[PDB]
Amino acid sequence: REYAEIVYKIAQGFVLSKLSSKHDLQWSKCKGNPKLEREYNDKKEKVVNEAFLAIRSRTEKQAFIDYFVSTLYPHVRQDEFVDFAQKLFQDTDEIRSLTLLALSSQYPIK
Amino acid sequence: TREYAEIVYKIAQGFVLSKLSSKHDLQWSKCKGNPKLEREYNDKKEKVVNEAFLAIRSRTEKQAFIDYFVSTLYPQDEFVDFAQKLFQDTDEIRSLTLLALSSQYPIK
Amino acid sequence: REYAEIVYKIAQGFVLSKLSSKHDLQWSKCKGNPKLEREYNDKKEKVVNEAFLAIRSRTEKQAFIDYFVSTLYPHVRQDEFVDFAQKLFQDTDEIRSLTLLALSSQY
Amino acid sequence: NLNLFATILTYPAPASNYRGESEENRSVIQKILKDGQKYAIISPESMRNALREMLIELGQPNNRTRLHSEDQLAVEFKEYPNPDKFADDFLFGYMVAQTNDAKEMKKLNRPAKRDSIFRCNMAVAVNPYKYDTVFYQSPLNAGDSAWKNSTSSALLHREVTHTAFQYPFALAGKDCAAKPEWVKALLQAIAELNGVAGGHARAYYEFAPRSVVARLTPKLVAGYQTYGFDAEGNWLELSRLTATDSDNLDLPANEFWLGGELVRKMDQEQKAQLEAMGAHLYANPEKLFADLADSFLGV
Amino acid sequence: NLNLFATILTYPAPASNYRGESEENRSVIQKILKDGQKYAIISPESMRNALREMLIELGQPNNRTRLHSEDQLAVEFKEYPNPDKFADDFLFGYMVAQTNDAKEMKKLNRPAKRDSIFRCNMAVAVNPYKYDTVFYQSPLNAGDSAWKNSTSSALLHREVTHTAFQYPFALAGKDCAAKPEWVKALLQAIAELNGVAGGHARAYYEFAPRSVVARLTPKLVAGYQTYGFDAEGNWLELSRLTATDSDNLDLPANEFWLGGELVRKMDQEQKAQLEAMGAHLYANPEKLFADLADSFLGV
Amino acid sequence: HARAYYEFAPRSVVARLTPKLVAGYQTYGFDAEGNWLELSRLTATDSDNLDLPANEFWLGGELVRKMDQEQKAQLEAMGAHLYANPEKLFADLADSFLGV
RNA sequence: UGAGCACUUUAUCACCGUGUCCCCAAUCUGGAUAUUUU
Repeated sequence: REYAEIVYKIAQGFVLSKLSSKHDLQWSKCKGNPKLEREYNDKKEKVVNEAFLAIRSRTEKQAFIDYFVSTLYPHVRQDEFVDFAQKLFQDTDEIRSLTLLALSSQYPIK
Repeated sequence: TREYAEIVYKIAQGFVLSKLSSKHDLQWSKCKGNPKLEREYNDKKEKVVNEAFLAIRSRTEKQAFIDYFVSTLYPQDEFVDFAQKLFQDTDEIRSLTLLALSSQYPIK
Repeated sequence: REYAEIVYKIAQGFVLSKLSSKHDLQWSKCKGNPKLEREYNDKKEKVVNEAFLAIRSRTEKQAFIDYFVSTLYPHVRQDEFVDFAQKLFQDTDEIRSLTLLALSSQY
Repeated sequence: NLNLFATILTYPAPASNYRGESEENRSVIQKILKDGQKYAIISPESMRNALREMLIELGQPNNRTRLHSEDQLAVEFKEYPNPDKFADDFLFGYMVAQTNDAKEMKKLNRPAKRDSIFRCNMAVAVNPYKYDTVFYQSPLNAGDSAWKNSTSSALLHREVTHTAFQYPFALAGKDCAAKPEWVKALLQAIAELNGVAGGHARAYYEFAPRSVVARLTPKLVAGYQTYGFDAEGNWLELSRLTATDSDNLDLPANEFWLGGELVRKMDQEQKAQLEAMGAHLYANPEKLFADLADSFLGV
Repeated sequence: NLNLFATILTYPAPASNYRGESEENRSVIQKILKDGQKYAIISPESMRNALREMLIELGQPNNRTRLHSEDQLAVEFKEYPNPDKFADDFLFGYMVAQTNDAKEMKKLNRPAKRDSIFRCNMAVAVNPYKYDTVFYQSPLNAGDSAWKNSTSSALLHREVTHTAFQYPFALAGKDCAAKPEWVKALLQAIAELNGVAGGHARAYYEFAPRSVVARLTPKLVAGYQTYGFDAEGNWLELSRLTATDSDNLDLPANEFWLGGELVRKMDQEQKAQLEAMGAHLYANPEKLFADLADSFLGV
Repeated sequence: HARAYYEFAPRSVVARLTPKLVAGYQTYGFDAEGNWLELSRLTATDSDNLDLPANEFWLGGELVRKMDQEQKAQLEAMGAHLYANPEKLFADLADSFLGV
């Protein structure tokens, strides 16, 4: 619920941050364009593809990747849910299931 | 009806169509062009559907969790509640997905 | 367990001490104009992010580097040092999962 | 009379056993689950064949020898199962249900009844994961030879699992005619227990026992929790604390026999402490079986 | 009769083996895990091909030669597998399951039974990390030549791991017709064991053995913990302490043969101390194989 | 039969009424392995706290003896709604019945 | 709480068995320029 949308929120923030690193943060140059929109989604889809590929490769390292590698490169955000930032130490599997679900939804390719 | 029925059916047909157009790089327009290209396209779809059919049965019960093959077949606001609905009582979702796969199975 | 919040709480005091050290007049001038905060926010961002690379470099000396840095800033360290055997006999649990991901990647 | 029964486990190793006989594209090994988790494999009757073969190599009569000439396996027999002229596969004259009748019961006075005098159960692993492959492949010859195997090429994979697993068994028998030599040979042969699950030239596994424990050899059947010790951790040491406690104050102890692993790496002071009767502590498991057979058999 | 079985390990080095045959963008090497950690790789059947090739270069008959002309690999054959006229790939006349029948069993009296007389298992690494890349790349020719490979450019990476890994095996055979020369050649060839996992022009690895240890050559099968020694540390020295102890007081010892690494850098006084029978201490591993083959074979 | 014997032990026996003929709950029309006792008469009495006297018609259900007992008691009445065991329950029924 | 209104669907017991298969490893490819003050 609230954690699920939190996973959703960080998914958008990480994607746009990667876009900011590679190109402009704001998205208005690609409006009604047959080429600018093409490249904007192309760089979008390749960034999430490689990030998702790295995450799903560490299948059996469920717990450790959730401590170390799956949480440094994605810039995470925390406001008050320190108490709920505890199941990451004992669940370590469903949180991954949520993350892959969120990244899969953020695949706007037809 | 924005319910589980069409949602799983849409993702099932979209999943199989996407990766066959990725691995084999084929479109239905080329399939209908000549009978020759159609049959191996049907044969290629035959291998694609059955490997998932057998393997999805391989992992059963709660050990399937909500993590599936190629990361749950890589499926906005409706996603939040729908994910929670499938969060608990997951037994029926997997069972009804086999119906979609059988539906996608080519006839004859 | 309880040390997770202890590491959590001491980190905000650590970064607040960080902000109070490099920057002057602290948050009292925030009400002046939102402009100066942007340089304060970007500077506070550009100091933590460079520390990210150093803190996650190598387990053995990332200990040695962070003891001396940690002993400097906070003032309630006397409470924590005398308790739980100085972070459970020096290096345990890879420094609390790398200082709880540098305080959850700085909030 | 004395009744004995024991439990063993083998050393950890990778393993895989042909168990499907169902499909060719993929191989399945998992058999039965526990408490919502699938961590048990292996059949309780293959080791019977392994024991039969090993008894064959030890010089006892070849009463029933497996032959491989037809497409489907068939096993020959001697003139008739007889538990007196020969070992009868440890006196295993079994049921012969046929309409011909004319059995030896009316000629040799043989009721065709069994002498089981053996008890065994299926083994259980201690590791749950069975979702890994190796992805080997098979070629097409196409070498213009007189024989073509499949006239195709396939990319088929196999599943393996690295696990150690335990094994209980019971005997609860008694000495009779020609028994002491045969039971002694059985106890000698159970020590090695090689060649399990038929031939395997690609995966090689052994049933050499470590941390063998036998319970209540002189007393009647009172044992409990045969599947106790697991997770590479000793568990019968607290069983001695709670069942037939070492001191004879609130719960008098009993004659136990312990294996090698549980004493090889364990507290030195405990050996001296566990000396109410001294129990039976041995370094190699094979050493204690001879003495146990001598004591239980009485000779 | 005598039965022997041994374990080896190779020197540490970087390595990588084509093992996926699944995807092109990335390569995966990891196969099987242990106790919640992924530190094992390599297949238990490629070394069979390596042994076959090496036996080919040693002058024994070329019964089954791999040919590479078609897109999918196919292997030719001689007139028919015969374990008498020739070595039959160490007498490996194997199953021929076909509807044609008309096998040599009715003509040459060949039951098609394939002698095995060999045992081997998959190797296991000792280092767990498999999350590093090298990030090479492939170009596009575009040189107006008659052949274009991919008509594209890609940035694809590969994974390598620096590790040393152990290897067990067993023979448990017996001398027969034409065997002593063939088993001697096999023992000679196992010393080198080069060209593993096919061709590799970018990563070069060797299976030269160090710290080889063979167990219980004259006695029946009693060995245990084949995967024992690891972590660049000796472990069979305490095994001699606990299994067949050197002194013949509480546990009589046994004839063992030890490799070179375990004695090259080890206490000088221990050599003199380990002299209840002297065991078998050698500097280079290849030296001891000839003597071991002479002793076990009997000639 | 002796083997596989079934015995009728009391388990949440609840019903009462003033000197008037039976009505209301009809002793039937109830769900299984649930709170038919509870749902039925708690809903009726909440609807009929003033229509029927809950003081004489004591509590219902053995499960409510474990949770929310205080809330139900305070919202309904302070009557002789004791419910611990059927034996002492019938004991106090007999005690109150000797006088009537 | 009224007249046709009874008394029980009652008591016992084994499926014997035995027994699993061999065969196999591919390929190629790298990059360019650039600092100053308290």
